[PDB]
Formats: sequence, structure tokens, C-alpha cells
Amino acid sequence: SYDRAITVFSPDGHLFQVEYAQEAVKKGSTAVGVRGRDIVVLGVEKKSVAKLQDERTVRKICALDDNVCMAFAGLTADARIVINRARVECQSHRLTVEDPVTVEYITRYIASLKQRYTQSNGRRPFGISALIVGFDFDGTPRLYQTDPSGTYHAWKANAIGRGAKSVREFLEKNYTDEAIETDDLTIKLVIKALLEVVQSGGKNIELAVMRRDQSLKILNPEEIEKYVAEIEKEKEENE
Amino acid sequence: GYSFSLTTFSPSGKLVQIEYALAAVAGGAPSVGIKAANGVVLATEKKQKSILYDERSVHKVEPITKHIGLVYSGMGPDYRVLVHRARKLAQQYYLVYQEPIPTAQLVQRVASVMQEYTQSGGVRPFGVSLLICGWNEGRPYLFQSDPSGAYFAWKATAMGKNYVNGKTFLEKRYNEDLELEDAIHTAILTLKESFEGQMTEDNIEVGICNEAGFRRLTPTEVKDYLAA
Amino acid sequence: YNGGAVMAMKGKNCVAIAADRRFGIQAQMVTTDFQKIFPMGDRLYIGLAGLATDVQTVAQRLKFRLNLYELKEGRQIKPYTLMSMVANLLYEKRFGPYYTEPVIAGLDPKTFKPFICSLDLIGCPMVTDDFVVSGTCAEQMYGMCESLWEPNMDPDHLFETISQAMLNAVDRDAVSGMGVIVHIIEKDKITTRTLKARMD
Amino acid sequence: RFSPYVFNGGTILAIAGEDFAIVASDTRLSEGFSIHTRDSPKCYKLTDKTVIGCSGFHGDCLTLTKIIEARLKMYKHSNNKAMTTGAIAAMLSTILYSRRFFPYYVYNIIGGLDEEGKGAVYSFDPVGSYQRDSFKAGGSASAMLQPLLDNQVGFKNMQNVEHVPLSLDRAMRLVKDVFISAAERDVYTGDALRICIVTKEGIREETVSLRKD
Amino acid sequence: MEYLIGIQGPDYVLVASDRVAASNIVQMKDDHDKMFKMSEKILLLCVGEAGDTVQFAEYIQKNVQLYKMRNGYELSPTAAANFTRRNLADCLRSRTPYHVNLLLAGYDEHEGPALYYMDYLAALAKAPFAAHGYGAFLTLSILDRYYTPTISRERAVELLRKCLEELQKRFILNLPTFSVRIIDKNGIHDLDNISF
Amino acid sequence: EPGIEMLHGTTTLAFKFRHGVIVAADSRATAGAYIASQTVKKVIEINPYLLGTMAGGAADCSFWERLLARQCRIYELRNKERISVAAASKLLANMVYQYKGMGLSMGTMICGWDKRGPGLYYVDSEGNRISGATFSVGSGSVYAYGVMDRGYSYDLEVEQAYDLARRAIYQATYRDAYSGGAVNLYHVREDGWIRVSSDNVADLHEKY
Amino acid sequence: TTIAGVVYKDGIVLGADTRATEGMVVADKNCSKIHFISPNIYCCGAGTAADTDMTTQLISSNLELHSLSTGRLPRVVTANRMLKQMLFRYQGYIGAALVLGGVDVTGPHLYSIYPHGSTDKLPYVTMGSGSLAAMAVFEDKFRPDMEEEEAKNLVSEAIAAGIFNDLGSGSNIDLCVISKNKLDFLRPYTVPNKKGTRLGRYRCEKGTTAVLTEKITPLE
Amino acid sequence: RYDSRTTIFSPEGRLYQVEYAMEAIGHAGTCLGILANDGVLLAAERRNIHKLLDEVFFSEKIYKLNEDMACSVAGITSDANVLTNELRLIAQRYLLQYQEPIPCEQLVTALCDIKQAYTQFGGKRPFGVSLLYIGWDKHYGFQLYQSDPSGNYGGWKATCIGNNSAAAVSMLKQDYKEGEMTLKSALALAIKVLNKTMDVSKLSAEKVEIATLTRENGKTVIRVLKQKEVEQLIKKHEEEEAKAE
Amino acid sequence: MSRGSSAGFDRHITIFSPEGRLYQVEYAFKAINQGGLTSVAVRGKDCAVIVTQKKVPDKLLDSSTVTHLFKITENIGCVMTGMTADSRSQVQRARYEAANWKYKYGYEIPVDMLCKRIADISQVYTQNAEMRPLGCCMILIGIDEEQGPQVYKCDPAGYYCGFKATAAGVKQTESTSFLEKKVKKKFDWTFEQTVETAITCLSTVLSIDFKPSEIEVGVVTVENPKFRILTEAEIDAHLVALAER
Repeated sequence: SYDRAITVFSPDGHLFQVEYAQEAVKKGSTAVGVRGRDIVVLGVEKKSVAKLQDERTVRKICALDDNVCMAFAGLTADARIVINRARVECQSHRLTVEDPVTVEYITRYIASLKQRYTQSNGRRPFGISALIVGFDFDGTPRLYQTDPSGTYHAWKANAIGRGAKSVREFLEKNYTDEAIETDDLTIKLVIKALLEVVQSGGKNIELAVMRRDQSLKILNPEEIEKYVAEIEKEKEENE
Repeated sequence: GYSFSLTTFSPSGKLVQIEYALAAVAGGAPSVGIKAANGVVLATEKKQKSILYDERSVHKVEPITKHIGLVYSGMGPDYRVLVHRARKLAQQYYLVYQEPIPTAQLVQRVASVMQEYTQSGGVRPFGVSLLICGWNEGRPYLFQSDPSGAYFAWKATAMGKNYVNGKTFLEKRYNEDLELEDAIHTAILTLKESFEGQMTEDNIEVGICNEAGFRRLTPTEVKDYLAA
Repeated sequence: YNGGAVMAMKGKNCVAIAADRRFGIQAQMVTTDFQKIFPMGDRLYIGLAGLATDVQTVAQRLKFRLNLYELKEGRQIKPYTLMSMVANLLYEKRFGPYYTEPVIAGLDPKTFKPFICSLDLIGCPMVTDDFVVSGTCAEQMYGMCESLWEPNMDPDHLFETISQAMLNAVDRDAVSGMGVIVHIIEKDKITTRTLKARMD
Repeated sequence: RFSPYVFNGGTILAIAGEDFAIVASDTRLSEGFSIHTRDSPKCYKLTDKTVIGCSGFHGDCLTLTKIIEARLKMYKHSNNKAMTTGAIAAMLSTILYSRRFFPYYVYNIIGGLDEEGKGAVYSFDPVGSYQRDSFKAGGSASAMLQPLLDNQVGFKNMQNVEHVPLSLDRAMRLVKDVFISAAERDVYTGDALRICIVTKEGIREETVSLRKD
Repeated sequence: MEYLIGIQGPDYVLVASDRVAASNIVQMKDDHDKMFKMSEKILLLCVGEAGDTVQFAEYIQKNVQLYKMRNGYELSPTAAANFTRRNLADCLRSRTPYHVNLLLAGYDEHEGPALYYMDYLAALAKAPFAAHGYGAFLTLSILDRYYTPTISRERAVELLRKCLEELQKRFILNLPTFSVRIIDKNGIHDLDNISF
Repeated sequence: EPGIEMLHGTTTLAFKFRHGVIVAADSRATAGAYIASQTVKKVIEINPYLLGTMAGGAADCSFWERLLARQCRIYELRNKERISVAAASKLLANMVYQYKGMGLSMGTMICGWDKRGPGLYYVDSEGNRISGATFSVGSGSVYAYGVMDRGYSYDLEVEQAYDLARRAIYQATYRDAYSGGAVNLYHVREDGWIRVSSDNVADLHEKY
Repeated sequence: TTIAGVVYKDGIVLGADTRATEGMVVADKNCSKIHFISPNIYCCGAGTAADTDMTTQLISSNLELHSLSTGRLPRVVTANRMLKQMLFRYQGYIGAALVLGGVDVTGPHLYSIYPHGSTDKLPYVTMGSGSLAAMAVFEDKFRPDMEEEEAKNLVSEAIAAGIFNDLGSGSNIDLCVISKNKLDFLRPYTVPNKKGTRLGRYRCEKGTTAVLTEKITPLE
Repeated sequence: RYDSRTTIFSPEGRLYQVEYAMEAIGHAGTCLGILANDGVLLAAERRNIHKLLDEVFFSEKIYKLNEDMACSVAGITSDANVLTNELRLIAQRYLLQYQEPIPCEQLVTALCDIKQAYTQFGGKRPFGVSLLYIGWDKHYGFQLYQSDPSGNYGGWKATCIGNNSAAAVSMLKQDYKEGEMTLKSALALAIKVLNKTMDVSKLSAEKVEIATLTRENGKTVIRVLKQKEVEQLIKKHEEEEAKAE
Repeated sequence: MSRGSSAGFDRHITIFSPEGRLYQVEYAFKAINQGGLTSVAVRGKDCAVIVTQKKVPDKLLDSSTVTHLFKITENIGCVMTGMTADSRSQVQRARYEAANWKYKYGYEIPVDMLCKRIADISQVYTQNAEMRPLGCCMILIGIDEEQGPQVYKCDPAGYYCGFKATAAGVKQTESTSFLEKKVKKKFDWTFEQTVETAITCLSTVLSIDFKPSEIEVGVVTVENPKFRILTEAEIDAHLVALAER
């Protein structure tokens, strides 16, 4: 196929725009999340170091609301537009159906928008996939992961973007109840997971957790260098 | 390929379509605009191939206000449309603001209006470049409008056929020191340098803009200056 | 309705302008620090009077449009240019009339020439060489100027005369008054003074 | 100026039985103080089982009945089945309310059977708030009619009397008598009488003569 | 109608509202809050035509929360004040019933507390102290006489209590209970209502 | 009347003692001076989760609350769980906020026992949306408020609450010329409202 | 306001006053001078002064650009039609009053534009508040084919009668002469009223008024 | 598989059209900004080799936006004109809506949103321009933002766009300091930068744009540096490499 | 959205050539000569006259219904060359155009202004993507106020000018040559040694002597300014006068 009717079915049916945007997230920076017993960690690398940057602006991690954060991968500006639209919808729900929205509802809204960038020759498909995570109305941990197709599956813990697979089949090989009992080990799994893909050490991996019912707390470059604190956990106790 | 759309850049991020418009401008008629300490003169060539043509049913240099003159180098009808509707813009500016538009905001207007054609698709870029003569608070202004929407202010410039040699000729023959009356003569000299066809009275339309505002030169006056 | 008044008189390369400070809902003062005069340039001010909503609306919208104009032209606006500017803004909302009567006081950015002008509520300038007033107590204020003015006023006398005019006038209007602010635009510096007005 | 509404008069009566639902209306169509015609019925058959009765502004009556016919055909086409009487009532409610800001000046009563085989009468207001009822009168003389219906059908304010169910013959006699009684005090009633008897085996029409004054 | 009041101290703003809504003569909720939580340090007091008040207030609610989440930082009370003034003035020419008289109060880390009077004409005005509703007529005098630009929270509360007692002495309507909150460096603080 | 008055409101009732909410209302359409009907049920079975109330205008109340029923079932499908009382009140208030000043005369009360427990909100034509412990609207609402205020107790036992509702509704219809008909009692117990009874004022007078 | 115009032998001599009356109070002693748009089509107007002014600007613009497109001088009838159709559709709205005059290839012309769009070609019309008195003066003393100075005089007394015999009119007399060749800035032609000498010598004394706060802002 | 009309993906998901747009950026005049502890300074290159040019007034690539910010541009110049007009429009409209100056992040976001939207539904060409932003707000102090036709953007203590830009930043990041970067030292080292990345032609006072952002007395002040200080700095430069040997 | 332009230089008008020459305009120009007709327009000090063939290659036709002189106003007329249908349409267009002119400005449209407006309409076609240029050239005659007669001719390109004498059609180059020769030397042209010379032109350039059934002539005169068409009752007499010399 070529230009017109930008979303055309393939001769077998392989809607080219879909997997074409799918490929867009393999050059996207690798992100990951874990749904823990009472904490949820949201880790992502930034292997475009450009150390003459302001890290504040180039976070991957955005927060949707009092009860939701996310990370993504792919075309950053498109993701920013997604985030703003989702924030608006979340505010509208909290006004009209007033309650803290559940993670599933906002994920379903995201998926509906994402898949409704498939009609209307017009609009082109979005080139992002998201890791929506947050604590519900009840305080249970939740996790949801989508793709440009429009599907909005949920995972125990998943990774997207560059080399996402290797992280995934590291993850089930190590995801267990005696890995999430402690929050420190909970984040340590993510640490090791990106260690498998990071630019050789705790280099520019930005992450934050959301413990139950308080806030999104930015895991920061503390005096201990929170990052390299857990990093050295693995350095000197992985033997 | 990658040179048919106006909507996609080249593999080198380099707009072939605008360049084709530029080449069309180069293929137009010679034109000269000379700034001077007391005015600005615009000169250009009339190419009425047959004497059956009338010079002066239609015109090459068009007034816009008391103190605005336009001249081009390209395909006439594009110039005529742009004049007709830059007039709309200036007339706005006077309607909203009880004072004639300064030349700058006019060339802002015009640059915007042509550029939007470049970035629309399905519409060809305006294949013609423009020259502007103006007089604001009593001091002369000289603008050249690039069909890409670019606009440049020049001490003096020349466009149309063989305009590179014209610009070089101007380089070694103009100074900020000049006045209007000799500016007319030197601009005529510039056109004569690259006229290819033996100046008569009736080949150049001349327009000037001083404190008394922009106004053409009658063919009587063209003869009158060419006498010496 | 809300009440208030503005005024400006010219002079020897010096213009004066003044407006009261009362903000009251049609019978009752709300506060005595309400803004009616607004700076539109280095040496150009506008004073509003009328519905407080239209005052604070026209002022903000003029700030908007004039800032856009300044950035576009890159030059400080002429007083006559601003006059025609505001002459339009009231007019587009013709059948929504902004209930306000602006006045303008300013100088030439090239010569510091004295200049004042006023507008009707839909825009019809009175380019006056001596004075304009607006608001509720227009007639008293006209009366004060019509005698108190004199040609070729040096700035101190100009300030004294505007002070006396407005203090005599607004004292006689029920809905306006309660404090008078005064600005003096001279060729170089700006003086803004507050006046011991009957605060009743 | 121009008045878009006018009161054409007329009275519509419905009674629900066990195997029947009598609808009742005269044909005295008037305007101002003049009789237009003596023979304009105010009860229309919709389906084999449902009969509507309308009163009031007669132009609205015509428009409403024609649009009801149209919607009946639409529903038939869309769902391959005769539209149920209760569905008819709900549809009439919504369609009448569609003109919330320009009301159809019409009073409506629906006569028909349920699909359980029993009689059922729906009463309405000019805007569409309906309710199932065992009996109802609408129109100008509905004021005269209603108390007697309450007294006999509802046995209201009776004492020490068996509440025998209303049989078809008794209902027929009662409706004839109540319109005969109405004809002599109301001005908009008379000149004829149309009676529709909706049963399980179809619809048969009945008509008599009233006071022609 | 109802009654709202704001008092600004050297470093705080104190607000108070009555807690009764009416239909014709009745007071359906005796425990009604007419005062909304704009954001962490900004409180909004609303009154006016029934229906419009809550709708407009929560419209501003969603706007300001969306602003905070879009930017991370916090909207200044002056900025939200002007924003409400615009969102109210624009609707004046296209919403005939939109009566909302407002007292927007809050604190800013830079310029200290700031209290804003807001007539339904959307004519914003700074005030060292202000009030809406009918009872403002009877009370603004008392609030004037015993006011100083500097007042510790204790004298502020006592002056407010004097105001409310004056209402219960003179005002013809029945306003038995009033909600009181104070805004300072440490968020808003709920204060015990004024029962009689 | 050119077909549009529809009501002016007659004698509703609702409160939320510690065994769920009970509601009560009469049944007497007052077409001006002439009764339209004696048997107009005013409690509206929106769903087996939540009960409305007709007052102020018959057609508007019925139509808008039926539309609410559609909307809330849509909500329960999309979210897979029942809508809360507060959310339903919000939906009704937003729906009726438009058409402001066009003649709407709604006076509904939304009642239900959602996850937050008892739920009771007053939603009317002009946009008031307030919760509370005690409510009644209509012409006889004043008499209802009297008797109710003197009967109410959050710890009142269920049967005595029924007695309170019956007494209040009966006194209000006894004074009002515009309220009348048979009284209806609906108890919203734990999940799923339960119809209590539909007794007649004439018999109540003997009982009283 | 009282405006009038005539068609003398070789042009039009418009007349106007300069008393702006905001209500029953003089808005301007020297009202924004009532002559207007681009050459040989000067017009004067009255009514809702603002709209007269801004309508004149609009038509001036729309017609000037037309002429520039033409390369020929505009015609009176052109502006006449434009004013027709614009003072039309906004019928039942503000509109304005106008006296349109000019001297094109077809010689002098003079139409009298009305708010709804009533116009008419006349040798003489009077509009404003004192239009009645001005018309009286004309009908008393108008004879066809007056000379330039004769027409100027005639309009002088025409405006003067309105000045001295009306409440909403009277100030400097303004004359507007347009001919096939020439054009005059008679601004103003003659002033009958002079402000009386101020016998008071108040000479506002310094320090007359107490001042609370004196804030100074040097700029240069 | 095929590229056209700014709305179709290649079988890698990255937009060809915008990547082409970031090629004239590689041809546009070199433009760089430096974030100082107590100011912001910005450099750019003139393509104005022609002596017949005039009217250098007030800028030639430094477009001023609000009361306190200005931007810089590289790419299709008329595209830039439209972008700058639009930027000023929303900046002033934000002020209208809030009576506060636009925070730099908000303005950059609001612009790159439109830039991205032109990489969306439609088909008309995207803006072939990369923008630099210098400004200040009460929230964050001095900030410096880069813009990308893709809508991507970022805060930089130091960045460059234009030809040789990769080399320029390559030297910068081995040269820039954490927070002892004073205005004059930053000027000097920026001039060293521009000298080294500039093409074969000897560096001249007549090819640089130097404009600075400073604060005094509660006001934010932006100047376009006059010539005289430009030869001052450049001759200073040539003599402190007279140290370099 | 729409079918779009076929990809190619000559495939569609909007695309410029490497030298930015509009091919489809040339295609229109050499599409004019379809129909074989060639028209000539000359004007004197008193009259402006336009003459063309009347090809009737069928006598099932009615000579009345076939024509190329279409009165536009009672004062202004025109001639057509090119395909028939687009000429139909532009005749309609200009009739409407001049009527609107008179309605909106109150006086008869000048010839030059009508020509300009028609040229604008033709030009805007060369701007769009599914416009096709109206492949026909249209020539005017009339007396304005003082300039006596004028002759004007727009074209699909939008170019127009005032001509002392002009022609269009197949033998256009030869017509122009003979026109130049005649105009240089003999130039009085009152009414008979006048445009009758252009009839001589048309005959000489085209064929043997004509007899009037093939000729269609319309005139406007300074002393009698109606657009009005002579017949074989008239044109015959003219041409017998011409045959004798």
C-alpha cells in the first residue's frame, strides 16, 4: 500500500500502520513497572545521556493524577499530548462522577483514544505505549499496559520499549512472592532488570514509586544516591 | 523523486519546490530598487514585444498608498493578485489604526500571506518576488520579498534576468552617500548594463518615493531624465 | 452605577491625569484602593470610569493588544495610534457596549508634545487641547475645569489646578470620590501623588 | 397577534375490562361557538389490539395520529412483530414529550389489551406523564363523566354492595348512558357517538345517536 | 440570602460562612458548606443564585487542579483570582442567570495572605477585609471599627465572633451556625463552627 | 391551562435512619382545582439499587428520571459495577442544569444505599443538589417537615420509622388541599430496595 | 449639529458646526471637524457621531482601494451606492446621517444619506438638529447657479441660523468647498462666539492642597 | 516503504518528513545558548554576507516574545516568522487570562504541541525550524529550552543548533561547568566555541548575534549587544589565545 | 482527501518545473487553437471591431444559433476562442460580473476593469489542485469615457493587456505580423479604411476572398456606443467595397 486512506488493511490483513507504529517502540527508551504488595515502582532508563541536560524536563515518568502515574516509550511529543488529554479526562471524571478514578477506567479511556486514532483518514495512529500504574479506591495495587493497537492488557509487571522482551523473560524468571515481600527487594528487581539493558551501571535510570495512599514520591539522587544505593546492593550482593 | 510535493522536504531537508519558484523568479523581467538618503527609486523593464501592445493600459509598478510602491520579477498575474490583496491588508491597517501602515508591517503582512501558500499543499508557491519602497517618519525603507515568505531589507538590489551581474554592478557603483536624482540615473545605468535590447524611452517604468509620497514617473519624465 | 470619574488637562510639555479610588456597589463602598488609571507606555496612561467589570476588562484587553502591537512594530506606540486603537476595541463589541468612557494622556515619543483625548462609550474621540472628563460627575467636573484652566501651565500649577478641580467636583458627587490619585507626565519624570480628600 | 393553539373541544372515554377495553368518543367537532361537523370521530384504530382516543386541538390530533401510524410501521419493519400496547404507550409518552417546549394541546387515552389477554387503559396529560388505569375520561366533559365512572366502575362511596366485575354488556350500557347524560349539560358533546370494542378476536365498531343540539 | 466574610491578618486569612440553604422558608440542610477547596492553599467562598454557584465553583475547581497537574507547581492566589474574574466576566454577556458573588482567599509564600472581593459583576478587588450577602450590611461597620491592619489570629477570631453575635442580635434571618477556616503557611486549618 | 402545568409538588418524604433510608409520598395530581388521579405512584423504581421521587411536575420528573435510569444502567455496564448515589445525583443535576430557566419544575430526591451506605440527595429544577438527613418537597412539604422533625431519630427502630412516615404523610395530606390519595412506603434496605405497602388515607384516619 | 450643502455653479460648498453635545452638555466646543474622506468626495454627517465617523472611514477605505485598482478618480454615485447598501442591511440598527458631495467627471453632485438608506439627489439639503432652520434659510435665499463667494456666504448664514436658533448646535462655522479643480481647508470659516474675558485672576497658588504620598519616577 | 504527506509511517515508525525537516536545521545558521548562574546569553550566525544588506535593526535572528523572554531560530525563516507571531499571541493571551507572565515551560509546551499537531492529521508540511528559548520565571529562575519540529524539546544549560552543531556541543560538554559559569566567562567561552565551530572564514564582529538576558532592580532586561562590545570581546578572544601558545 | 494531482511535472498545473514553468498553461494555450477558428481585434479612434470566421461544417445547423460574438452589456461585448464550453461559461461569468459591478458601484464597468476581474478569475484557477484552466481566450471592446475604444484580451495564464490591434487563434503569429506591418505605417482608421483592413488581414492570412456567411463582425462606435453586430446585409456591402481596390 501507499499514501491514501492511511489506515488500509493489508492483503492478508496486517493493518500496516499498526505494526509500523509497533516498530516505533523498539527504538523507544526502555521502561518497566512492577505491581507490588503495597508499593508500585516505575523504572525507566534514559540512555541518551546528554549530561548537559535538565533531567527535570526529560523525565520519562509523568503523573496523571493524585492516584495515577505512568511511563511510556516512543514519540515523546505524542505521548505528551496523550498525557494532557488523559489529565483533562481524569479531571472531568473527578468532577462529574466525583471519586478518585480507578486505574482501569483511565487505562480504558487511554485505549479508547489510542484506538480511535485509527479512523478518519485524517488522523494518524499514535506511536506510544504506556504503563499506567496506581493504587485504587481500595488501596490495591494495579497495573495496566497498552499498545498502539488499542488493547489495554494488565500485567503483574511488564517492560516496554528498547529490548523489552529480554527484560520480560528475565522478569518471570525472577518474579515471585519471595521477591515482593519487601519494598526494597521490589525495587531491586527493577534495578537488576534494567541492569540487564542499561548502559553499564546505574547510569541515568529514572524511577519513582507510589506507595499506597500518599503520593508519587520521586526516587531522587539523594546523598546516598538512592539509585546507586540500590545499585550497590546488586553490585556487592549479586555474587 | 522527492521533488513533486511542496509538502515533503528533500532527503537533504531542502525544499526543491521553493527553489523552483526561485528559478522562475530569476526567469522574470529585470528589476532594480535603489535606496537613497532622500528617497527610493524602483525601475524595471517593459517587455511589450509588439508595438501593438499598449504600455499604459496596464502597469508594472503599482502604488499601494501615498508612499508605497511595488515591483516584481516573475509571472505578472501572481504580482497583480498580491498587489490587489496587500492593498486589502494595508487598508485594514489604516481602518484599525488612524495612520498609514509603515512599510515594515506591510511586508510582514505580505510575507505571511505568501508563506501560508507555501505551507498548504495543493497550491503552488507564489512564483514571484517583490520589492518595496517606503518612507517612514521621513526616512526611506527598502524591502525585498522572497517567494519563500522570506523578506530582506537591502541598501540596493536587483532581480530578474541576469540579476547576479546586476548585483555585482551595484556593489562597485553605489554608496550610502547618494541622493535620489542621481540614484535614478545610476539605476538606469544598472538596467542598461544588462538590458539586451537598446533602451528606448518606452521600456522602463520608474517609481520613486520621497516625503511627498510614492508616485510614478510619466514617460515624459523618463525621456526627460534620459536626455542627460 | 459603580461610579467614579477621570480627567486630564494639557500644559507646557506636561499633562496631568486623575481618577478617584472609590469602589462601591451602587450604594456602598467596597474598598478605597481600586485601580482606574493604567500605564500604557513609558509616558502614556489611560484612565477608565464606568462599570468596574468593563474597566478591568478593557484595561486587560488593551494591555494585551498594545503589547502585541509593541512587539510587532518594535517601537513605543504613538498616543494618536493608541487613541485610534481603543477607538476600535469599543466598537467591535458594538451591540455589547462596554460601559466605560476611557481617557488618554500622553506625549510624543519624539517630541514629548502634550496630548489628551477621550472617547464615547462606543468610540467617538474628542481630541481636546484643554481637558476631558468622564464617569458620573462629568458636569461638575466640566464646570471646575472651564474656569480653573489657563494656557501654558507649568507642571506644578498644572498639578495644583487638577487637584483643586477634582477635589471640588467629586466632593459634590454621592457615588464617586473617597480618595483622589494624580499622575503628572512631564518630559522626563513621573510624579504620582495622593490627595487629602474628604473620605466620607 | 397570532394564536397557534385553539380548542376544538371533544370528549374521549376509555374503560378497561377483563377481555375488553371500550374506547368512547363523540363526533361533535366545533370551534368558537359554531359546529364544524357532526361526524368527526375521535377514536382511531392503530392495531388489531390497540385503539387510541384523542381530544383537544384537532390539528395536533391529526399530526399525532399520523406520526403514530408512521412509527408503528417503522417498529413493524425494524422488529418483525406487532408493537405491544405498553410499548405504544411508552412511545407516545416520549413522542409527546419531544414537543416539551411547544406542547401538543391534546389529551390522549389508549384503549387496548395487554399481551396477557387482559384489558388495560393508559391515561395521559398533554405532555406525556402516563399511568395505567382501569378507566379514564379525557376532554371538556371528562369533568362531568369522571365522578360517575368512579361511582360505578370503581364502586367508590358505595356501601354493603358486592363488587361484581364489570361485564361487557354492563359496560356498553354504562357508556351509552353516561354520554347520554353528558349531552345535556356540556356544550361540546353530542350529535353522534362512536364506540370501539376491542376484544381478543379483533375490533368491532359501534355507534349510536345523541342529542344533536 | 446567605453571608460570607473574610478577614486578612498580617500573615493569614480568616473566612467564615453560614451553613443553611433555603427553598422558600425551610432550611433543608443545617450543616451546609458553601466554601470550596480550590487547591492546597487556596479557598473559595461562593454564594448567589441556586444551581449556578456550585457549577461555576467546581468548574474553577477542575481548572485549577488541571493547572497544578499540568505544571507541577502551584497557581498563585492572584493568578487564580484573575482567572476566575475572566471566566466570570466572559460569561456575563452569554449567561443571563449566573449570579455568583465570591470571596477568594488564600496564602502565597511570597506576598503573604491575600483576600479578594468578587461581586457577581466579576469586578475583582483586593481588600483588607470584605463580606457578601445581606448581613454584610449590618456587619461591615463592626468589622471596620475594631480592625487594625495587624491582628493576631486570636483577636481576628474574637472580632469575627463579635460580628456573628451582632448578626444574631439584629439580623432578621436565622443563621445559627457558621463554619470557620483559616489559611496560613501550613495549609488550611479547620476551626470549630460557631454554635449558639 | 394550555396543557403545561403538570403539578406544583405534593408532599414527599425521605430520611436515613441507621437501618437504611425510607421514603414516602402520596398520589394526587392536582390539575388546577380538579383532581387528575388518585392513584399516581410518585416513588419511581429507577433500579433495584436506587429510588427517585416525582414532585413539582409530573411529566418532567418522569421523563428526566427515566433518562437517568438509562444513563445509570449504561454506567453500570461500562464500569461493571453499580453507580453510587452521589454520582447519580451529579448526573441528574448536570442533565437538568441545562434547560435552566425554560420552565422545568423538578423536585426529585435520589435515594439509595450505595457503598458509602445511605444516600440521599435533593435535586430540583433550578439546580440545587444537596445531601442531608431529612427531606420533603411539595406543597405539603411544610406539614411533612413539621411532623418529621418531631419524629426523626437516627436510631429509631424500623417499624416506628414506618409509623413516622405514615403519620407525616397523613397529616400533610390532611391539611393540604392539593395532596391526597393513597400513601406509598418504600424502604431502601441493604442492597435492593423493598416495597413496604400502599395504604389508603381513609383507612389511616380510622387507624388514627 | 447642523450640516447643509448646496451645488453652486462649479462645485459643492458643505457647511457644518463644531458643537459636540454629549447629552445636554457640550461635549466639544470645537467638535471633531465634520469634513472627511479622500479628495473630491468630502462628506459631512450627524446623528450617532461615532458611527458616522467610522462608516466614513470604512467607505473611504473601501472606495480608495477601488479607485487605486481603477487608476481613475472615484465617482460620487459610487460612494452613494456603497453608503446605501451599508446603511441598509443594518436597518433597524444604529446607522447614521450623511451629506455626500463631490465633483467628478460628471460635475458636482450632492446626495443626502439617511439612516435606513433613504437617499436622493438634491441641489440643497440640511441635516442635524438645526436642519429645519438651515432649510428655511436655503428656501428663503437659494437661487440656482450661485457664485463661489455667494454660495460660501449663503452657507455661512445657513449655519449661523442653526447656531443661534437651536440648542444642540453652535460653534465655529465650518465650510467645505469642492470644485472640479480646487479644494479649500476653511477650518474654520468664521466664528461668531468668543469666550468672555475671565475677570477672575485665580492663578492657582502653590501648596494649595495637602499631599499624602509623593512618589517620583525618573525615566530618562 | 514509501514516504509522503507528513502523516504516514515507514516500517520503523519514525516520520521521514520531520527527519528531513531536521536537515535544513543542519544547514541553518549556527545558533547556541548558554545558561549562566545569573543570566542567559545566546549566540547565532549571520548568513548576511552581502554588504548591500542594511536595516539590521534590533535583531536579525533574535525574536522577542513577552515582557521578559526572547527566542532564537534556525530553519525556514518565514516559517519562523509565523511561529514567532503565534508564540507572541499565546504568550500575551496567557497573560490576559492570568495577569501573570507565561512560565517558560508552559509556553514551550504550548508551541511544541502545535508543532507536533502538524506532524498529525492534515498533510501540509511541518515547520522546518528548530527553536531556542531563553527566559525567566519566578518558579525556576533562568531557563533555556530547545525546540524540535517533531515537538520534542528539552531544557539545556548549553546547547547548539545549526551546521556543525554536533561538533559544537561535543566541545561544549567537555568545556561547560556546573555553576561557576558567570556571564562574562560564559560570553568568552561561547565566543571560543563559535570561533571553533565556525567555518573556514576568519571570525568577524559582523557575523554574530550576541544577545543577553539579565536582571536588575526587579526587572528582567534583554539587550541585543551593540557592535563596539563585539569587537571588544572578539579582540579579547584573539589575545587570550595569544596566551594559548 | 480528494483524488489528488497525478504525480508529474506536466501531469498537473500546481507543480513547478525545474525552471518553474507552468506546463498546463502552455497546454491550454495550444489548446486554444482547437476548433480552427482565429479571431482578430483592431480598434480605431472611433470604433473597436472584432472579426472571426463562422465555420458551419453542417447545414443541419442554424446559422443563428452558432456564433462567437456574445453581447455582455448593451455597451460592452466580447469574442470567444478556444473550446466552446469554457467560452460558454466565461461569457456567463463576465455577464454576471459586470452586472454585479454596476449594481455595487452604480456605474457601467470600464472595459479594463472587467478584463482585470476576468483575468483574476482565470488566474485563481492556476492556483488550485482540481481546478482545470478554462482553455479559452476572451477579447473585449468598448468606449469608456474619454479613451475612446479599448481592446483587451485575457488568457488562460491570466495575462492581459490593452491592444491597439490584436488577434488570437490558429494563424495568430501571421495575424500579428500583418497587424504590426499595417499599424506601423497607416494609422488613421476612421471607419472604412479602418478595421476593414483587419478583414483584409483575416482574408489574406486565412484563405481566398470570403463571402460574408463565413464572417461574423460586431462593432462599437464612439458616437454610438452599442455593442452591435453586422449581418450579410451589411458585411457583404463592406466586403464588396474591400474587394475593389
